[PDB]
Amino acid sequence: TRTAAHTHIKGLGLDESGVAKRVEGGFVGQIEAREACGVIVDLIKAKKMSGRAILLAGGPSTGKTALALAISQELGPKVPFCPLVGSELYSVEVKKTETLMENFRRAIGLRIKETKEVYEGEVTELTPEDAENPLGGYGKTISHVIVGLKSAKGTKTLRLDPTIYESIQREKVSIGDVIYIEANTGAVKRVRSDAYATEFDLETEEYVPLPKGEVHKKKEIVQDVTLHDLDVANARPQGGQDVISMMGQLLKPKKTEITEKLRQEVNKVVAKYIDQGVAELIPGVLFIDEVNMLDIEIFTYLNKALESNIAPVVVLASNRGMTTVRGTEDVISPHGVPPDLIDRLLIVRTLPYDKDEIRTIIERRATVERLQVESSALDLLATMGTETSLRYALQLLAPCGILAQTSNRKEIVVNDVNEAKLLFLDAKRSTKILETSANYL
Amino acid sequence: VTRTAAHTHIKGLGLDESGVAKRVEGGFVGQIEAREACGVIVDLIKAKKMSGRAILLAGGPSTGKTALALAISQELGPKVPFCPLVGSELYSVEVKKTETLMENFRRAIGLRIKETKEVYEEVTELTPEENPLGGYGKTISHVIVGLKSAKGTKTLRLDPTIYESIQREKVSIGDVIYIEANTGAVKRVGRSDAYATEFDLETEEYVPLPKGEVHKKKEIVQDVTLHDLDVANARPQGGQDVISMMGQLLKPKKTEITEKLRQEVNKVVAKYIDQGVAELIPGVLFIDEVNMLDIEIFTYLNKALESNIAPVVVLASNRGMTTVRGTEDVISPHGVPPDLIDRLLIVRTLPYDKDEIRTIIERRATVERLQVESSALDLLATMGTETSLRYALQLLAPCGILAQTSNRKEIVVNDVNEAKLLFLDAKRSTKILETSANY
Amino acid sequence: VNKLRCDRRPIFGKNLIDLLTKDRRVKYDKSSIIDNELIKPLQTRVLDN
Amino acid sequence: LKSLSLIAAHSHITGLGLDENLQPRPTSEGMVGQLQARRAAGVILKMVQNGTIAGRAVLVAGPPSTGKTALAMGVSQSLGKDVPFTAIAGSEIFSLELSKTEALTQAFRKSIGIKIKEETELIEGEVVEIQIDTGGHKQGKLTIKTTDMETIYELGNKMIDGLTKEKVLAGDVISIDKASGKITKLGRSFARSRDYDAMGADTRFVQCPEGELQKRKTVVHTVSLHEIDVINSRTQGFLALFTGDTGEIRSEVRDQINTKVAEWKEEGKAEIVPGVLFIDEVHMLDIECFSFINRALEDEFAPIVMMATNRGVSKTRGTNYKSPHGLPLDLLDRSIIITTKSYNEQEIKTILSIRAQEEEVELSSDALDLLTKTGVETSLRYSSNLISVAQQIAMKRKNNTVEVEDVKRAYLLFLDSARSVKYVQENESQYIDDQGNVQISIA
Amino acid sequence: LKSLSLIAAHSHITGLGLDENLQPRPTSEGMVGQLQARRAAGVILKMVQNGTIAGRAVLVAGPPSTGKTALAMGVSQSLGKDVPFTAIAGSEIFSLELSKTEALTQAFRKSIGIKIKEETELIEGEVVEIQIDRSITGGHKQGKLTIKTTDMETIYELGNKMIDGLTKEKVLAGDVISIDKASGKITKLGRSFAFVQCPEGELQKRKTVVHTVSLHEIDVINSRTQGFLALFTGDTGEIRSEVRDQINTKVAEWKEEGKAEIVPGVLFIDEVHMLDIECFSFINRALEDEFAPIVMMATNRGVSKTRGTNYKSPHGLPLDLLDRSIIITTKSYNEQEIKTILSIRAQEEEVELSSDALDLLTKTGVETSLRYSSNLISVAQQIAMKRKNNTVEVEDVKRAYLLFLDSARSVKYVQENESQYIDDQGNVQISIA
Amino acid sequence: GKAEIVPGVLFIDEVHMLDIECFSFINRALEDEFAPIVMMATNRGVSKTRGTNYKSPHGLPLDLLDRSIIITTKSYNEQEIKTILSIRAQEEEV
Ligand SMILES: Nc1ncnc2c1ncn2[C@@H]1O[C@H](COP(=O)(O)OP(=O)(O)O)[C@@H](O)[C@H]1O
Ligand SMILES: Nc1ncnc2c1ncn2[C@@H]1O[C@H](COP(=O)(O)OP(=O)(O)O)[C@@H](O)[C@H]1O
Ligand SMILES: Nc1ncnc2c1ncn2[C@@H]1O[C@H](COP(=O)(O)OP(=O)(O)O)[C@@H](O)[C@H]1O
Ligand SMILES: Nc1ncnc2c1ncn2[C@@H]1O[C@H](COP(=O)(O)OP(=O)(O)O)[C@@H](O)[C@H]1O
Ligand SMILES: [Mg+2]
Ligand SMILES: [Mg+2]
Ligand SMILES: [Mg+2]
Ligand SMILES: [Mg+2]
Repeated sequence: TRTAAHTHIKGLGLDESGVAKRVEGGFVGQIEAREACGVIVDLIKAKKMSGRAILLAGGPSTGKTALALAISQELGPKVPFCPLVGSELYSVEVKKTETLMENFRRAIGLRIKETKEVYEGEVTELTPEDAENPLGGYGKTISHVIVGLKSAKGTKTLRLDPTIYESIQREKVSIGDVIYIEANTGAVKRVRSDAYATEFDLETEEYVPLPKGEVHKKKEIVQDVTLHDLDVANARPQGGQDVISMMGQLLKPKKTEITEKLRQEVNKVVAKYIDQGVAELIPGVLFIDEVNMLDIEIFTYLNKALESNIAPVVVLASNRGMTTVRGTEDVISPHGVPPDLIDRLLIVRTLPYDKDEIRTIIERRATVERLQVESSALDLLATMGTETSLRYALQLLAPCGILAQTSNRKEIVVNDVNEAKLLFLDAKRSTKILETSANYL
Repeated sequence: VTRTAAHTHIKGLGLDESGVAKRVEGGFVGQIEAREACGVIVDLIKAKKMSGRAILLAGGPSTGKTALALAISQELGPKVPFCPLVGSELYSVEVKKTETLMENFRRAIGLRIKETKEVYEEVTELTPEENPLGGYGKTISHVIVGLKSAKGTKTLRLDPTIYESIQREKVSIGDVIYIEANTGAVKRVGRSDAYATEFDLETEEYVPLPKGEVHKKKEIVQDVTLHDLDVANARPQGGQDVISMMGQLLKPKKTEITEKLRQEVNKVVAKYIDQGVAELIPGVLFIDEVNMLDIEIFTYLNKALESNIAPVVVLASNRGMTTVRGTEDVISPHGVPPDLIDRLLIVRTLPYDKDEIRTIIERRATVERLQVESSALDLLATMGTETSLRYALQLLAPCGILAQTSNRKEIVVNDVNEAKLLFLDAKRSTKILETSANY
Repeated sequence: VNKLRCDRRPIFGKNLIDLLTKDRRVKYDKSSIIDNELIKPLQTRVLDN
Repeated sequence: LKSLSLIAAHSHITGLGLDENLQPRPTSEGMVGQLQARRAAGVILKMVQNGTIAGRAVLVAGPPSTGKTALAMGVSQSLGKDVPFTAIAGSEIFSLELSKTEALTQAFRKSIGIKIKEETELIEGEVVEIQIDTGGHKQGKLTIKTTDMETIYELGNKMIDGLTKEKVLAGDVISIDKASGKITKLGRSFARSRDYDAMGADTRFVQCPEGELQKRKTVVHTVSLHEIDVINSRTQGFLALFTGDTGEIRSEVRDQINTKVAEWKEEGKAEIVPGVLFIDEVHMLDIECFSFINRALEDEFAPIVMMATNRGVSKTRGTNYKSPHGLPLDLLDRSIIITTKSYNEQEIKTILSIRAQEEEVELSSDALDLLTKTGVETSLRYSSNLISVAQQIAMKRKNNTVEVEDVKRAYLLFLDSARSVKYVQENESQYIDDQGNVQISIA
Repeated sequence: LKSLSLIAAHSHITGLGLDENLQPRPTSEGMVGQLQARRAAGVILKMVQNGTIAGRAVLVAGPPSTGKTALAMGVSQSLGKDVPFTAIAGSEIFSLELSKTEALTQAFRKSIGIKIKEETELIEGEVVEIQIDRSITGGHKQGKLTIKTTDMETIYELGNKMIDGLTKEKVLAGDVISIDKASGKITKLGRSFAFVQCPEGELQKRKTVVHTVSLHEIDVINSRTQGFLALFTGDTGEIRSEVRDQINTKVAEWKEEGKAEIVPGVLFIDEVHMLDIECFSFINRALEDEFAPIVMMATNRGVSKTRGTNYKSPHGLPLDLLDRSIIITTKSYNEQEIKTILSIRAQEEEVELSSDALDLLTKTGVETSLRYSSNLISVAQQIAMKRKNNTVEVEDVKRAYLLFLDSARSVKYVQENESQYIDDQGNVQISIA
Repeated sequence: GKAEIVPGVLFIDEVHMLDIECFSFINRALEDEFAPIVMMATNRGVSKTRGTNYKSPHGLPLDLLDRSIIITTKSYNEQEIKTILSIRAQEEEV
């Protein structure tokens, strides 16, 4: 139930065979950009190339963040999407290289799936199956152990090796409370039942209704975890009275420089599990916008890392033109990016919309906000939006509607908008205020 | 066994109810306007009626800004808090300097708390002994413990926790304790003198026998600021296991104080003052060499002066049309930006005069318990008037050394000229360093 | 002693232990059943080495 | 004045509580004028109170001392309580262990509002007096005697050995959880107040609650999610709530907490509360901050920020080019502007009188008019200090009224900025330049 | 065994395809052209496998996108196996737990290695009988495990602590089991069934195992106590030089007597065109060290100011280290070379491009860069896959080219519209009017 | 009457190299009631004042220069060098 200049851009107006139409799927216009991003999405789903990159070129409110959020939505939970700006890379705690390695390992995922048999029910009995002691000594020798169980509508007794007696000894099964044992792995595990819950006025005992389903069942689990999670689990020492783990916990551990030995071992183990079929790797799209501030060292580092084998696609965004590259003034290059990167990367352009498309944008934003304006005022709204800007009209529509609501109205008529534009100003009027007033204003 | 360093010759502004100053009193001579303004400001301060007042004074070196600061600090008495620290101390290492400035504002504001406490104290006799009333092994909850003291003995049993406190103190039957009943724990006076002399030697102190009646009761009044409470709450105070000893053995570092802690301490101090426990007094803040501060502080103070608890601060810049340290074009009088001076007013601290300077030198001779002749005093005062009083001030003591080595108790023209020859000044060095082949 | 009790009773804290336990509970019990070898922590790596 | 607060430069102004008409008044709650500005501020405050739309922005400009900080404080007061206000200045983001970007993120995380509810169960009034008939707990039933029901509770393996846990004399009010919980002491009884003369710090005496025992109690909390972040930062992350060693909170915790709050809101266990951000004099901030906010203020959880500055055509810190207002065009595009105006005589005199009332200061006609002249030729802050100094003079002059005498004494003994600059320019001989150019010599 | 990866740019060439005399084939083992560069790589690899020379700086310069890193990785892979080799980049020199001095020191140390041989013994067979005498809730037990092969019957025994070691996990009476003597470690060769046949041969086999370890690892393991955590966490910095000297003399006398064998490695540095002059002097002092891996460099620019200085020294490198370095310059590609590269990249992508696809790829390589073609191939292939055939005609390539942009086109678009996007003085335009 | 105060004297070197924050620190310390005497010296003359953008005689600005006192030192002739070297030699018993 929240909205911040959003909740109206979903998808890209996509379709099978890659066609983008005029007004559909939230987006309006930018057929070239939307089809290019759809092709990019298909490439990401293919999972063939490593470490590609595409930049953007345009002015304010052209879809850069909108396109990024659209592709992020199109990815879904299957493929992670990591948005970022290079300004967050100013990590005082640890160096830039380690931060980029951590982002890389975060943008690499592995999906694990497995199924374990479960034998459920309630222990109806426990009896020995005696045989005479064959080896040295005589007396008792239990051949095996068979124990009954009953979940809802499913009753079955499990025959099992006699060794499960130790589990019965170890887990203190009592009789008919909780059962967790498998055919091969074996051993019972305990977690009483609500039927006995009223036998005590107050206790600290656990209870549970009767288990449902049949005695034998299976459970399916799917979990997508990044390799960085495994790396940090390996690195961070967790434990108890052992001096290493409790000393680390006392020390408030920081971003220690993990050695590449453990990283490569983790990669080897992950690959050896994945090839066996028990696991499979899925990439993750890292996205960084407003990249003009990124300095020369990061430019060279990304130029080096573009060729990495495990490198996932990283999509970059900016809007600068003929400027001096941030980091140092020696390189005065387009888009605040040295030509070392421009000539080696795919450039995509954007441009603002026409009056019809921008008017549809304003109208749809009004519809999402639930406010509305009649034609006799929306025509002048469109004319002023063309005159001033898109963000100006989009942001100032809400004050007009709220003023009307406080003025006992629901529509937006000529008065409210006239006085609203009379009161507030914009960037050009801001410069005029700067260079007209002579009282420090 | 005394040391006077450019001060201890000042003891007050020397004013009256009618704002009338005294020409020679309290170590201050002259400055009618400055003394009147300082008296008005300190009279406003004593009422505790306001917060966040500020003032800038324009005073050159040796004009008397530090003297005025010390005098005003002594006007409010030792109990009123004060923390005038150097302007270069803001740029710290382990904590961001705005946080340090907040910490100083927290320190400056004062308070007076109190608490009444009782305490019992050697041990006359001892009889130890409740029921488990169930499956428990037993229930020990009362032991009669003796309490000798001097003026009467009153044995008494309390909660068992006092008994385990007795074992914790490891006190024998002939051992004196000091048990504040507010906590039930033990504070150890030591051993006793009655059951003493059991051996010819004892490393443990015999300790004087406690004086007075055992059921001692008293009240304590302490004036403590809030930052001490903050730092006490920040670190643990007790513990028995490894964490406590390792933390105490660990060296704490200066950190950032959270505003939620400010709300908490304000709430608790309000609750305590509403019970009559504590009374309120504001603080006084002073900073010297302020023009070296940067523009970010000079503009953050614009809003920091609006803090409702911030005490009265005094601002002191000596330079003139200077840019704030770190400003490309923000040049202002005394190195303080106009948007900051729009929040306070200006005083003028001016240098001294002929009779004024000679009386200053004579009084410094008095506080240095040395006798000064008229000729030497006039020479010192005159050459101070041309160049600087501080030259004569720093020549007084070596001239006394020369007089003592001459086995005389007065300064003669010979001594002052000998000190002048053996000890130069800035002016003589303004025309002598250029002709130096070796730097 | 009435004053003693009246001052001893209010030892209230800002954030209760219950407010912490509810913030340190488990919603999803577990996942990734085979995980005894995907990590094999360093405390066991020293043993293996 | 619940806390040790003494006085404010603007304490008379507590709340931008515009009337139901929202049409500005010539005078209201002590403020005068700001008509269109107050109307827009009321609109903004209502939009914030809506709690359904995020990612808004408003900019404030104009010369200082026009109540801008007072404007924000009045907005906060009119917003009431349960809405914590982020009190952060411009010079608080260049921290050592907290980079500016995630410092702004932490400020926003504090700025959010949320509510949480929970339910538990207890037993009240358990004046027990166990009596059983060694060890083993044979026939393990305990008498329980509260105000309403006085019976004997049967126990089991966990209680017959749980009553021997928390070894007590069973003559006190105790609490047990009927939902399979542990035993907690709430204090002894008044009969136990007299048995021991000096009760130990642990032992306190509280009456048996006047009612039944099985109490199902609901609790409500208002804790920001960043506090939960600090709590679950480490295995025992409770010491770090106040110390301040957060450590540049990672974004994985941020998105996990976003998912958790979303799912709890869908469950109904949590509901949101609007928040505001305000920092004064945004001009003295890095261009990196403006670039970051221009993207971070359109996120799903994007509380509005109260932008405010007063500089002119200058350069955004972190760049070299001339910029509007010392702010980038991108930040000067996705916002709306609030401006102030030069003071007039009437509001100057009214504000001076209101301040004198707030300071418990009496001002007569002559002093009021003279100080209005001072505050119109100069700014009003000089007269706001002069009323205080003149009341000090008066109460030293054995009177309470302020007139031409105290005002003139202040004028002679306190210097105007323009005349201070003139004195500086005419006495530069005693002053020092950058190169240490000082004329110490006198004669 | 295979390491995870995707279709990488350098996943297209392996080795150099040299000869006995190191003569370069025009196109072999992926590498295309660069005949004298291939000869230099070959002489370098023979020089490093000689093992008689340490500490020789080599630098390579050339225009951007000119296969320098391709040659470098080919050389690195051509180094064979069973020998360590470490590589770093132009921005990993800096560190916080380490100084740049110590970071470069560790980078130099990691390459060289040692290998110590030792004897190993093992028992192997199939547990087909087991009998353990164990009292319940007791503290005294014995056992007899009949670990056997298909050759003889053998009931082995356990000592004091071996019962737990051989009963930590499931041990049955059919299972093929191999245990070691000096440690008693359990290794699951596989269950017999329910699936490996009972083994033949003799139970107890002996062998030899050689363990490898790098110089820095030896320095860090024995210097202190917590350094084992530093093997992974890296919680150490500026190891005391006394331990370094002791391990150096230990290695020297080990090599002298002959217990172990040295396996010298190689250190690799690329994009060193930016680096502090302090690090350059660090290289200048480390090159003549007694133990020194062969060090490579790289550069893209020419006359330029080295970091930490203010003189535009040639090759981005100070003249002192320039003179003491072996320069291998690279020149541009031939059109034959670029079209062969396009063909081998396409077949590495195993994308069945048409002839016209390679024609346009070569035309683009003539007009502009080659990696832009290495992305145009992918986009054209995907657009053709939008037509479902396994061929790319002129239509897909032309559409991809007139929808996407290289450097020059976008540069000219911004040039003719400098007032639209943000310029150096900070003005951008949102409205088309 | 349990302790004994011993107010010693501090020696410092290279004061032209000192920085302005240290200058203000010592400026306030001199005016403080507790400050041991100072032996401070600048080998360089009319050198750049470290920590500031301006150069003044002794590498120190005129404020502290006037606050303190000055003792000039001039170079040697040859005969005292001869005597010093003879003392050095007889100390080295050669
Ligand atoms: N091409 C577009 N289609 C739809 N919405 C857009 C488009 N461009 C901008 N917007 C709107 O503007 C917001 C993002 O603006 P953005 O394009 O990122 O500005 P800039 O161009 O300065 O980066 C989104 O919330 C979106 O609703
Ligand atoms: N009016 C005065 N009467 C007596 N002594 C004074 C007076 N003004 C200054 N002094 C003395 O001069 C000494 C140096 O003053 P100083 O602190 O340098 O002044 P400022 O702070 O203006 O530079 C002080 O120890 C003080 O005792
Ligand atoms: N409308 C008003 N009514 C009453 N007092 C006012 C009004 N406007 C301004 N003031 C007074 O002027 C001062 C304005 O200061 P302020 O503008 O908050 O400082 P800054 O410009 O640094 O934010 C306040 O202390 C307040 O007492
Ligand atoms: N002769 C070649 N053989 C194989 N691959 C080449 C050749 N020339 C260029 N490439 C490819 O083009 C890219 C250019 O990189 P490279 O020439 O190694 O370094 P640089 O880009 O610094 O010149 C390489 O990634 C490589 O895959
Ligand atoms: Mg974006
Ligand atoms: Mg303000
Ligand atoms: Mg390369
Ligand atoms: Mg001073």
